Amino acid sequence: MNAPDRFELFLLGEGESKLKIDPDTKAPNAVVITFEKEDHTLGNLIRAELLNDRKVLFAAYKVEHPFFARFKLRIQTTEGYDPKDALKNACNSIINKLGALKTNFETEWNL
Amino acid sequence: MSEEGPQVKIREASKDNVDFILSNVDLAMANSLRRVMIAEIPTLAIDSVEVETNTTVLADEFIAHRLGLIPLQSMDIEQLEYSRDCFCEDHCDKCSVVLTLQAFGESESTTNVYSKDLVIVSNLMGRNIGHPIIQDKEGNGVLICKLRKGQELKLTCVAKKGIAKEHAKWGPAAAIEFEYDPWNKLKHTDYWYEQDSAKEWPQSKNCEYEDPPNEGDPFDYKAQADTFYMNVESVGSIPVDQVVVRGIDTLQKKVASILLALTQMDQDKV
Amino acid sequence: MDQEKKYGMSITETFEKPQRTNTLRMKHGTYDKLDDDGLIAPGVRVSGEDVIIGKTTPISAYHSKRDASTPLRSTENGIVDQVLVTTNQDGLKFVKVRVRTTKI
Amino acid sequence: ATLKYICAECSSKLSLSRTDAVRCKDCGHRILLKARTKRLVQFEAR
Amino acid sequence: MIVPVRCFSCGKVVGDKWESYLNLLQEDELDEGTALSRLGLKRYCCRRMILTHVDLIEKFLRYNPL
Amino acid sequence: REVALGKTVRIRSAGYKGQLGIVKDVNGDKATVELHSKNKHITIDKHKLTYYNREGGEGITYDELVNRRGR
Ligand SMILES: [Zn+2]
Ligand SMILES: [Zn+2]
Ligand SMILES: [Zn+2]
Repeated sequence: MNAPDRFELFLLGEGESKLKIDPDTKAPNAVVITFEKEDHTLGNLIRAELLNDRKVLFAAYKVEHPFFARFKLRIQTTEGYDPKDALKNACNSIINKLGALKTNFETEWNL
Repeated sequence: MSEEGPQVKIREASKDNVDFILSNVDLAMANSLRRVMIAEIPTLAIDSVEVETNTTVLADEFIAHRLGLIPLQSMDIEQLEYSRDCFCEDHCDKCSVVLTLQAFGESESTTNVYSKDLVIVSNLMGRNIGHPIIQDKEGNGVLICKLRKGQELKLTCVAKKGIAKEHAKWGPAAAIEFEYDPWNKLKHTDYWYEQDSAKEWPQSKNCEYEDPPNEGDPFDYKAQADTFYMNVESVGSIPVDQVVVRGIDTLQKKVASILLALTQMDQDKV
Repeated sequence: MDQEKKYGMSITETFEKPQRTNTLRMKHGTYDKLDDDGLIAPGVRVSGEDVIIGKTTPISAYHSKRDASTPLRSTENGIVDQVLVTTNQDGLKFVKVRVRTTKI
Repeated sequence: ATLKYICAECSSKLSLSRTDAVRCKDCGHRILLKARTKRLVQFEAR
Repeated sequence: MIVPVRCFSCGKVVGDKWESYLNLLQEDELDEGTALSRLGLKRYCCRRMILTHVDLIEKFLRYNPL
Repeated sequence: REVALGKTVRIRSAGYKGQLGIVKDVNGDKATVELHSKNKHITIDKHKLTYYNREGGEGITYDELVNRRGR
């Protein structure tokens, strides 16, 4: 029997980390970030928010195989702008938008 | 009116369904919210079943699966710890809920076994969890098994927290309707037709909330998807408004966890 | 399905739990799941080549009997649900065991 | 000696010895079913 | 054998509507479609759960138990 | 010699907490314990898993070595 366990797609094991950034030598100021145990849920949001930025020249993500719950995100930013700063800004904007949406939904449901 | 970002407009409210319109939001956020509400909300459900006596005509695995598919109340699921994160040996009152079901056949006619026959034996400590969800008018619940005279069914279950990703039995939402752009103004799809497109394709019920397209007008290439109509139906374990709130909270928690991991690794590497 | 064969007159196989000392040429599978009568009670999970029916037959010092048990199939596993014991036409022992498994 | 058997016709609980050929007592049926085990049986609903 | 607890496609709980469906079909005297609509099933995924379900449990219960 | 042989055990912690199985083969520190509901074999440390009675009763840790018995 070769059925993978159902908790391996959302639980971090041993020896691996949630994030892993490796520099990209193909283009300047480009990095590749690997996410473990998530796929197709926050990657699209991160890519969209990075594309919304004006100092990001490239933002894409892909899933190598549906068997493994992981995806790689590649960000290329303009000179002088660290890609990690762009990722942090996108995450903060997503957090603010989600909080505003939750507050608005609660206010609407209250009446 | 809290912040200039996403906006909501509830069209209908009910204990089982909610209809609302999302505005000033992008497609990615709406899709992520839908996916999270589908398979990210924690819920309480029966995980392990111990069968003491089974004289019925149903296999033990059959009854175990049927019991695992029975919805359970998960209003206070945030006060229950995960089984893997608990320091106990197998289970305890702070991480699991124990339910016992006993049934016997005395009457000559068939004796049905319902979800209302489940009895909670563990201490809930005031938490509003573990009660089977009953929505039938007769107040019977989900039919588990049918017994005749001389047959007995005695068994014990334990309920554990989980998410729909691990197993479909933990899903709190039944079906979520997602639709945007009732008219083909964005040209996001090509309509298959034989002689006519408008005549052959029925109009959606959301076409009345948007202005009809004007004939002889240039295609608006600067327009994007910003208005979404969503309908959420709940199984019964969690109310629809709480389902949406928990979905938003889970998405926020995932983003915050990503940010925390990034900050921690930046500190460690520097 | 398992049966007892009457070789000659007194050389008849018996259904019992074998031991590593008295019996000879035992199978590699485990024998703890067996009972005194040599048949496993229903409701016990089995897997691999575990022995479900325990039968021994005399050869003709010590070691007057050898193992003749029938192990479970190596590639199959499940839970025994019903065990049937009866007598055949001549009057010896007749044992049938059923294993139930679910295939998702 | 302590093994429990159930008749396949009248469902009568009975116990038999090794020298006692298998058969029921409340009726003439010669087919018996082994009783369910008393061990721990646990199933996962997942 | 017995009615499923939840709909296979979406996940709506349809295991508590078998008795109501039978009662509506046997004395309320209306066709299957209107009874299904009255029960609360609007999508054909849920309708097929009890519209094409065979209750073989009675046949098994017909045999004398232990 | 080894106490953990043919005795029903319950898996503690990890992703199989609360599962019931019987240990079949034990070698070194890792112990191969089968699963009842699942048709698979998982190898875990003998100390981590608790020990139960075959018929049924209270569960104990790996202190069976001191007791040199079951239950
Ligand atoms: Zn606990
Ligand atoms: Zn009888
Ligand atoms: Zn459905």
